[PDB]
Amino acid sequence: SYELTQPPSVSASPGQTARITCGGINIGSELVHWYQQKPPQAPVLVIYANGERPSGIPERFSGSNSGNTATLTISGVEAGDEADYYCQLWDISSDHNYIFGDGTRL
Amino acid sequence: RFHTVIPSPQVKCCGSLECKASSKADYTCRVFGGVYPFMWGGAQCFCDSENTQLSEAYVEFAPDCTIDHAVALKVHTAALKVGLRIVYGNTTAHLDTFVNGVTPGSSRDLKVIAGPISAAFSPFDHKVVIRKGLVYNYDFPEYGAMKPGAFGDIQASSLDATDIVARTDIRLLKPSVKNIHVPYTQAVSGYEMWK
Amino acid sequence: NNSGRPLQETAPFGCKIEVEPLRASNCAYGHIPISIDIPDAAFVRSSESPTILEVSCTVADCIYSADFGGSLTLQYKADREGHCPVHSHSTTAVLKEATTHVTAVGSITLHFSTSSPQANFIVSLCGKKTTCNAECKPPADHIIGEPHKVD
Amino acid sequence: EVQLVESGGGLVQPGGSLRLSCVASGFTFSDYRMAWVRQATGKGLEWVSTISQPSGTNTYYLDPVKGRFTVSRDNAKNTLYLQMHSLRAEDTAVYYCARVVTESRPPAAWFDVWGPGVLVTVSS
Amino acid sequence: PTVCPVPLAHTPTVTKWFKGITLHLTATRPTLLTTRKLGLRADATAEWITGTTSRNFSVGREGLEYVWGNHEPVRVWAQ
Amino acid sequence: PPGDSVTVSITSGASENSCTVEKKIRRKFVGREEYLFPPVHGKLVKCHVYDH
Amino acid sequence: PYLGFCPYCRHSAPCFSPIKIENVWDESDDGSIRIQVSAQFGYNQAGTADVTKFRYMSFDHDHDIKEDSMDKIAISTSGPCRRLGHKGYFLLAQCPPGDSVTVSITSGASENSCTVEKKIRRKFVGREEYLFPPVHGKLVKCHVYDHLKETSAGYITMHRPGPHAYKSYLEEASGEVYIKPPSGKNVTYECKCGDYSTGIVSTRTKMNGCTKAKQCIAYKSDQTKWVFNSPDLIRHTDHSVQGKLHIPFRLTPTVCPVPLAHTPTVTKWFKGITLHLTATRPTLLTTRKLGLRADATAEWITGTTSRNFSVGREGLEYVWGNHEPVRVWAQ
Amino acid sequence: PPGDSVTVSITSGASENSCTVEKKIRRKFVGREEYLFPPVHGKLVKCHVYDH
Repeated sequence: SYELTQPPSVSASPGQTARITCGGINIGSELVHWYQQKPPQAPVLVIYANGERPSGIPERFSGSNSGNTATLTISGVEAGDEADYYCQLWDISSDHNYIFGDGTRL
Repeated sequence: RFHTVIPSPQVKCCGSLECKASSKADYTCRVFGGVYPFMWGGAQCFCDSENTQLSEAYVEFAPDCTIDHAVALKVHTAALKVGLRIVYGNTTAHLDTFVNGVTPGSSRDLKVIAGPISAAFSPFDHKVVIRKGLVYNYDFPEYGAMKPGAFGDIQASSLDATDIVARTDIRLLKPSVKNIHVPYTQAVSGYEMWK
Repeated sequence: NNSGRPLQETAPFGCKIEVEPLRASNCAYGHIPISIDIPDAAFVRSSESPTILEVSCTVADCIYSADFGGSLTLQYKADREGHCPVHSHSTTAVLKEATTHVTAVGSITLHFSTSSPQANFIVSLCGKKTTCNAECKPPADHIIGEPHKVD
Repeated sequence: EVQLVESGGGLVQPGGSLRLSCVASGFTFSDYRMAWVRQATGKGLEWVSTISQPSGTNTYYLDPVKGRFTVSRDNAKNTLYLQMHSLRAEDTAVYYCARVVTESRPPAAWFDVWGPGVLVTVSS
Repeated sequence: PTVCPVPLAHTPTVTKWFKGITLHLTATRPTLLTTRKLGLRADATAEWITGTTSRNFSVGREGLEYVWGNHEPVRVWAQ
Repeated sequence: PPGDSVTVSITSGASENSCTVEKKIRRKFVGREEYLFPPVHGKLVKCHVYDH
Repeated sequence: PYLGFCPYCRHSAPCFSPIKIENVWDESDDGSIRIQVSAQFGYNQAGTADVTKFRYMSFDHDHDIKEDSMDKIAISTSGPCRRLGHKGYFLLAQCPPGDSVTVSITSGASENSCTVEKKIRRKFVGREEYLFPPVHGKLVKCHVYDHLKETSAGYITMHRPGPHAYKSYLEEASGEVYIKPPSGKNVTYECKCGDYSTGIVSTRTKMNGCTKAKQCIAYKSDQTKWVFNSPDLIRHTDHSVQGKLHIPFRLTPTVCPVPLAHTPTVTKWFKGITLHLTATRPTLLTTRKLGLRADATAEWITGTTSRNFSVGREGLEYVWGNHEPVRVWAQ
Repeated sequence: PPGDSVTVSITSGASENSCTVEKKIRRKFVGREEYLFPPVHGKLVKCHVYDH
């Protein structure tokens, strides 16, 4: 069973780039998906499969995955980016379970 | 001469794939239905029918264009400058001056004004091409007006420039044999034909 | 070595030479006189055919091309609902439709192909005839992959 | 428009039962896998169950909710369902019905469409 | 007897003028173009081509037919 | 490969007995396009080849 | 060290071999040619640099990487090609003109060869054709591949390996599907027999509801490699650029020797010259008036001959092969 | 065989030392008819060849 850890919070004023990290053993061998949520609204997918995005996501959002770390990189932060973000993957060798990360706040 | 990169194919073998738009040079891509490709095991799919495939291709500069490449130039009024050796009385002088009737050449006590030329001339046509030190008075197409199979089919602001623009008249064909592959046909490198 | 070109790409009139048996296929030339003994059961008496009380024709934008490059509209008042057949009485104009469902009142749009700059001809619906007149422009398109349906 | 609307939530005693529903519109309900996902107040997202397509033959559940919660589907009325038995206090949460978009290779599934969610409370 | 694979030549680019066409052609290898009028005279022409080029062919109202390599016969009719 | 003559040679060690006879063989193709090799993608047209 | 779908294997037909040539370059002025294949040359199993041996893709179901030596690789177009260097995917060799190129690994009787068409011509530099750069001649600016194996003509992007399915992984018995991974290996399986269902199994594993092996697929979870973006392989969904390796043997500038043609014999008449010429090989004569018209003429010559060229009072210029320009003025 | 250069190679194991020099050697015949090989039957005409 894979465990996902993200920093509980990340602080960034508008203008620069913000990196949020998902930690878990050997997660570079799997495909990560980052979901963005504003409570109480439902989460929205922003990254899937480590490298691509649904339609409508601005060009600033990007994702990467390698070894023991996946990373969501958000260039040019703004006020609207202040939200919560969940790392997620689908580990199927553990009976098709969908593991989410603890979450990070911008 | 352009290098035709044909990316690795993609199959969604009982879903659907559609045509996305990229910014690559002469980017071409298309969708096939039932194909059922084989790679080494004799089958690479489940749901053999309704087996959509995305086929794609585009072009870049060759890795060897760093040496063998032509550059396109628009020439203007030809400025003529002359190196000159004189002797007067006992003393001589060397000096380099423009021919316009305006620019003076000077040697440290002497002034001279030269020009304009009696009969203007320029052996360079307005449109010229340079390759490895060799000049041609070739009417190359304007930037953005790439024509397949003609000189300047591939254009860019510089060799390292990422704004590679092309219309090579590439078209990708439907796969026939059971083995996975991408068939396509492409027009000859107009750079090579001009060469 | 010196057999030359076989007739598969040299036969005039563009008709394919098929072997076993030797023959030339789909070979367009001249004309064929035909006479047909149509059965009378196919016919229907004029009384049950929906007789049309009046019609007028309006030629839409028409162009004399090999294809059905023109359109027209017939506005009609009839007495009942049926399936009148429509025919062009022009040798230089051919309709895209043979018969249409007709109501007591309304208008029907139709298509046609012509070879004349002037479409100034007659059309008959359930027998009753009407002339209409318009100028067909030069074919804006220049080459097409289907033959001229009109001489 | 693609839309998912949940209904049937509310208050229930521990050990009770409930039938949560999710009506679907704007797409082919039979063509996609569906899932129920859960979020407790102040907590992250935790997956509850998935039901396959088109007949939903194979169904998967989270470990504590096996044997008590059962997910079902009806393609005629385009409706997903989750029946809960023997409810427990920490079942209190907002439940969302979400589509599952899965790709054959590499096996990878994600949620593209989420319903607004509805709140079930389990308290005495 | 059996079946053998044969290549697909370049698809011409037709440039049309009044009662005539200009076919732009590319064939790195020898490729056979055969044309024939569809009237009382075939006026059949055959030619093996290499390189890239262009051919001007008059097209009458009766029409014209051409085969470019192994490709299927293509027929046209002028106005 | 093509050539102007055909040669058959039996090599019993250094005893390399070879017989050569003239015969002009050329690269012959089928269809309306010349090619070295049967293309991976192509129309399957009627040809006649020796049975292995 | 993957395998590509070579169009011409040993016997006659296309097949999937480690030695597929994917592209070929011949722009070097000496006739040297750069080739690229799917094998990794100069490398052992783990990839450690060692010229004497190379790794490449195997013909088995566990489909590991196996190795061989430099002696066993040969290349040929018309006659045998002599290797000049090798790094990873890329080769450089000099060899005579031909219509196609072929690379062959000869593991004893197992001689596996891949051939691809490429019209390679004897190319020279300068204004005189020649078989051989002469011992004595002008040193003219030329551009030739650098034999230094640590150079870089550019870079190439590779990605994570794509699907690699097997039916030896699958097993059919009593109309039923099982997966038999190699010992101690977690193999990812996926099937659809009605419902679509996935998983990873590390041992002999049954599946239910399945009667045909064509409906299921299995493949080892391999991300321990990087594969070039080849068209002969179905790809990974995450096809991000996961690396960049150099293109050794950069096309560097240098100087090359070119021959000195015959020194002509000029025979002159009133406002015109008659130049007597010898050139055993194709030699380029270029002449031009120096007036308001150039009237430039060019000709490639073999044998001996004589050319009558009118010369005006204004004058004339000519270049005979690589010799220096010569300028004259009539009276 | 006909060629554009001539090469002599000495092969002391892997030590293969070869020297090549350009010389255009063309297939040459005698008489008034081109032929690849001396015919088994034909006229006996005066010729000059290197004595073995």
